[PDB]
Amino acid sequence: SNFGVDFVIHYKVPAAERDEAEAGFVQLIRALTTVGLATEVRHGENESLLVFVKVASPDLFAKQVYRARLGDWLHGVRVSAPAQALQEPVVEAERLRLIYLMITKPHNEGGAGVTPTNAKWKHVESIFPLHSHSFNKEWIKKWSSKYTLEQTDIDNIRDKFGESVAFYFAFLRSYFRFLVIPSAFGFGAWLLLGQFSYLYALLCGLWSVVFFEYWKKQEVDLAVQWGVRGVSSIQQSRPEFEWEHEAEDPITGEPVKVYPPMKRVKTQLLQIPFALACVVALGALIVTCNSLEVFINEVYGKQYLGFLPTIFLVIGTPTISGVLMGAAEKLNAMENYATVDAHDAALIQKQFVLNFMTSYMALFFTAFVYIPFGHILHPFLNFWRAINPARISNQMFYFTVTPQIVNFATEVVVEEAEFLQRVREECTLEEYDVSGDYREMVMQFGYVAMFSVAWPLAACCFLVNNWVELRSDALKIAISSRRPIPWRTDSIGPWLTALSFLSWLGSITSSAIVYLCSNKAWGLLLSILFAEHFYLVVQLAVRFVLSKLDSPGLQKERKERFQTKTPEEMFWQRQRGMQETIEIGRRMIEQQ
Amino acid sequence: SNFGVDFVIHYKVPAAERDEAEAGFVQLIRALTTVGLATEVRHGENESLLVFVKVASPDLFAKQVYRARLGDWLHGVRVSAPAQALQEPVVEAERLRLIYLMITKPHNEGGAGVTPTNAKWKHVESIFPLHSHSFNKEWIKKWSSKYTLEQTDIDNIRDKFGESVAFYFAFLRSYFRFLVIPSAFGFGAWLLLGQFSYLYALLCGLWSVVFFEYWKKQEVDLAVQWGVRGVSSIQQSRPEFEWEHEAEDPITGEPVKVYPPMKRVKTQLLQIPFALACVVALGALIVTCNSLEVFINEVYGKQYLGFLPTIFLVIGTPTISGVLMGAAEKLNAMENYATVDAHDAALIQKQFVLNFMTSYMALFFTAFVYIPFGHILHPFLNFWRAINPARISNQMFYFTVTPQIVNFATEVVVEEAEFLQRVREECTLEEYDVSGDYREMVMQFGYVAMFSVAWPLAACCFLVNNWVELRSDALKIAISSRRPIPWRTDSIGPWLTALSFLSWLGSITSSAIVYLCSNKAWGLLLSILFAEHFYLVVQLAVRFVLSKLDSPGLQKERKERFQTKTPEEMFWQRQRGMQETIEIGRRMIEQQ
Ligand SMILES: [Ca+2]
Ligand SMILES: [Ca+2]
Ligand SMILES: [Ca+2]
Ligand SMILES: [Ca+2]
Repeated sequence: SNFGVDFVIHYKVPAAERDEAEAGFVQLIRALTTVGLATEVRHGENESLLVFVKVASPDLFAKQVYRARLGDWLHGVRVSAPAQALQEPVVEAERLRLIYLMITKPHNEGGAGVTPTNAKWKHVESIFPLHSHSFNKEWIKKWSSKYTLEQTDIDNIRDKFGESVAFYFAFLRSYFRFLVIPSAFGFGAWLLLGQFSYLYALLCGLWSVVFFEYWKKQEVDLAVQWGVRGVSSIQQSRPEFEWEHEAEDPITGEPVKVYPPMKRVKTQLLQIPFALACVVALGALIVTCNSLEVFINEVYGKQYLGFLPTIFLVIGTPTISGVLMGAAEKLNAMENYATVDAHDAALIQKQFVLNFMTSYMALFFTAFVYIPFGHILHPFLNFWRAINPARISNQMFYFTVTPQIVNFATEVVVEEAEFLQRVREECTLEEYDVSGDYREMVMQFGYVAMFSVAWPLAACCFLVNNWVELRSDALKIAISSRRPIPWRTDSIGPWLTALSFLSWLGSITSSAIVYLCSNKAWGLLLSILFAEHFYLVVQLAVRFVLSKLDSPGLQKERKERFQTKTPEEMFWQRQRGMQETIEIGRRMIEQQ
Repeated sequence: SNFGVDFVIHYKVPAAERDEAEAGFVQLIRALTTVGLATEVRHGENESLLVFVKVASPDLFAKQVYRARLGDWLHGVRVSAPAQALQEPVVEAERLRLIYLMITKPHNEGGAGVTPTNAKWKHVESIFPLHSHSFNKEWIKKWSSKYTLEQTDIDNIRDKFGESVAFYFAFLRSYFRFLVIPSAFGFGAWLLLGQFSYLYALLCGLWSVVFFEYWKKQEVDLAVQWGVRGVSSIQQSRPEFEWEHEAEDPITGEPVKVYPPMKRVKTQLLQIPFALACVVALGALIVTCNSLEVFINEVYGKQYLGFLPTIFLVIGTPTISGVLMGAAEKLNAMENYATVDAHDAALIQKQFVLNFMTSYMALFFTAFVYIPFGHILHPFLNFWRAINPARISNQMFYFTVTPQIVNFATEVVVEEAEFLQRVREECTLEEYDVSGDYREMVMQFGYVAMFSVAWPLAACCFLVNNWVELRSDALKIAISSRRPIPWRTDSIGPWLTALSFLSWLGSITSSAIVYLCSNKAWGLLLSILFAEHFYLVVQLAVRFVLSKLDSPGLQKERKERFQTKTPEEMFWQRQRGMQETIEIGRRMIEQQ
């Protein structure tokens, strides 16, 4: 039970530079009082001083809310611009978002910049909302005692934690529900269809298309249901953006904050050497592991040891990749991005490329380098001094079951005093990052899309993992993280593109595997061509079918629209009246 | 010099059924007088009676215009809803469009239904606007004395003949200008690069992508420049639509006009037997022609006779296809379409399929059936009783130069008395159909995209033909057709899709030809794969590049937007003021 505290600011103050901090402390408090926020300073753990921030008067917040609504209508995410009409009430998500905007936005936008990165607030560590322990307990208990989740649970998640967390949980729920179809015909193929079935690959591609398009429709439906349809158009300035000078684009009077694009491109070009070095190092590691496993297969008991290195490889996956992820972040911090959307998209692209490598390159080597060309691992036995087509199937099994275990291990198993202690322990937790969960789900989807044909049972394992994850991530948000700042998005974002890629490549990969493990380059090229064009045709057909489904968003929009809803002139003086024209026409008929 | 006549209605009246017509004649005149239109009945040629219609009072037309503007703003094609602000004036195109709406729209929409097809007006033949002979003379003289046309000419065409004709002429101008690049490197390949150059095919695919994407951007720019951005969303009811009953969709109170979709699908399924019969008959005709030409090559003088049948084939193209076109129209009249957009799209799709067959199947047979499999025309010499890889090149030459000649032959070389005579001769002319010109240009673009690699000089011939056509179609509209009703479109329509198809297929066709005429299925499949994926990658790259060009529409839109622009409460009673919080914070700093 919180004490009405809306936000908490850390404001670490070390004794080495206390003086510069001390005056800065007052520079904080006044900077809040001018915005109409009541402040509450209290003791902090490890030479810190947490300050609690709440709304001073409800009238100021109502007006702020009204102002926000007006802007949202201006940018087009609202239907009609509405101050005593609150009886659309203010949910906790949007109230917290507006409080964060008041605390964060500069004086130009009616706020007061307390950004903990760019400005003089170098002693402010984190500004975070507090957790509702009763709500978290009820949420966990309700989700852990139900086999399925209706839209009511996702709506509650939206109301409490914002639209980003709600969109992630909706995507996870839809993906888990759609994983039932694939799981069914994967078990069917495993039971009856022998090994490396081509029709299973076709069904997997069809399911990938169907799920991707249906989710693209469902996210639009959800965005319309909430009030966040079109937020992607609203560009948000990044506080960390460093400028060179301020210009004035001759379209508006706004003094834009310019940065030479060529300077940014000169840094973005540093991604190519980084990606090449990462791919070379990981390729060397995977080649070494494959050579060692081939040597341990050739030279002798059980068959579990044959892929023992591969297991270890994935055990090293969350470390190695993690390190790489950090580098990616630094790279994304080196190229300046003036928009939150652009920065997020670039970071997501870099992380997706790195995780794609670290998660799929071993399978790619096993399927398209070792099996077709089984004469390059000669050097393999030569160095280790002291062709099985089921290799890809066993590698897929070990890349399905064991990474699930390692991710579960990483994520799950690893009169005022009580409230103050709770806040103090909350500040040490890490801020929730939904991009990591999105990346994990996208990686699993890619596994299903382009490698489940080797082991069709992978879909069932991923379905069980997704059911467990729908509650594991809820528990992680509830007790293992600070409450995320409630943001607003109309979609899962650039991850959508990733999904499409992982679908398309799947159509080329799966069928190729089917040709390369069931037994001439002509046949392989023909199979790849047929699979890719079948994928494209199915994509067109599914898009056409879903374009004629009459989604609630469209009828809601058209309902709103409906509710809103001399000789040159003597030519006409000859017969000016009414009856004379008819009479003359009748005479003209009689004559001819 | 017209006499201020806005529209002319034919109203044919035969002596066999004059009585039923005679009363119906009055049923016309009153039906116009209620809308506020001055009428003028005069003699007609061949037992007809033309009636001229003009605006009765300028106030009624101004109000009608105002009403139209309000609707356009409601559907979202206008920036802001504006009656004395006419000083955006009324151009001739929109004035004529509103007069046609008054004459055509039923009483529900403020008009009076004088549709010459569905209602009792079975004697009304055509309602057409009159031609401005002075404007036509000036237009032809200006266009025939200039090497290039600026946007001023296209704007004048928009102002006079509406947005459909203007969009066609803009597309033709852009296509002719973009045909310069291809023409240049086609002459380069023809001069130096031997025969069947692969890099020429890659350049042709790149140009197809570039032109298609740049035109997709340019049409959006033109739609924003005019007031027709988003008209595609405005669905227009088709007067010819036959109903079964009227329902009420539970989203609006409008009594929708229902028609069972399954009944329409049962008729749309008749397209498959029709298409199969057409393709079989045309395939038999082309196989017979190819066999006869092969026999006349084998048995003996000149080399012009070898492709003499092929020439004749294209001479039979505008007849045979024409007949098929008529059937297509009847088919499109058999499946009921409740929207003008849907009816137009279906008719365009049927016509495109038929013309695709009749224009490309001979080349497809010569390139992918005769050359690869040169042992199926055995029966060829056997029946005619009484492998050259340059066959495709010569066939492409004869399908370039000669169809241009046949289309030119088909299109070009084949105090009140004077005004009345001019109108009488105008009623006998055929209404201008821009879909035919769009189809011809799309067919030529397909020729360039997927068959110009056989004869690279085809681009220069098509460029000369396009320059001549920019004036030939203008002359056809000026003197060989009635003035089209000024419609409103935001794009060239479904033809866009056709272009994309004719681009994609080109990437598969061109390169295939390069492999099949320069010399193993593996090589052919590899070349097709590389060409198609190069096309897709180039498409993505060009889309990304053009998404960051800052088109005038976007800045105009964002400029318009900018211009529009107890213990639970004692926690805060401990330090309520301003100075006390700072003092206590300083003390807390001093203590720790
Ligand atoms: Ca997990
Ligand atoms: Ca997770
Ligand atoms: Ca012509
Ligand atoms: Ca023409």
